[PDB]
Amino acid sequence: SFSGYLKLTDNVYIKNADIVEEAKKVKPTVVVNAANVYLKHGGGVAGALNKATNNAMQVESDDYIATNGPLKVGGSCVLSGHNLAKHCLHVVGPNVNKGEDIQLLKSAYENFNQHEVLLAPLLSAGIFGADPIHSLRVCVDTVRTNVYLAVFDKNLYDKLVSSFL
Ligand SMILES: CS(=O)(=O)NCC1CCNCC1
Repeated sequence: SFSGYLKLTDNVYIKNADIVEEAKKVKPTVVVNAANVYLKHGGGVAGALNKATNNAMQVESDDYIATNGPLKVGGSCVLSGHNLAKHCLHVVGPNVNKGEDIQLLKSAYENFNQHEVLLAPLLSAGIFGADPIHSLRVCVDTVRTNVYLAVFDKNLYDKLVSSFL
């Protein structure tokens, strides 16, 4: 199972790790992708997860969008986890760099509650532009299922742990 995580709460755990490497190692039931409404996995966590699938995630995602249309900001869909996990839960957190409402971050994290255990990044963090300290607080106050957070940046991981209330 998951190794080397620091326990933050009864159900939230955190580790300084590359989520692709973490997924390839653990092969969790669910890996969360920091998706956008179009499932265009260009950069950030989405670009990295997609590249690890040799673009199979993008091919599957384009078929999903052609059939269903775009996701809502705060919404999600379950697709294959390919070589990373049994499933990938593509969750759309608000992108404050595209002027999206930060209030949607709680709705985005609520998607995690449909899965008993997940390997995930901090939603809306990184290139999505939100404060990762705020994202972690919304995560621990919203998610009730077991979430293993992978934070790529060591300096950000240290800041998150040292400022965790
Ligand atoms: C760690 S998890 O609860 O996400 N998955 C359970 C098993 C162990 C890891 N490989 C898949 C089977």
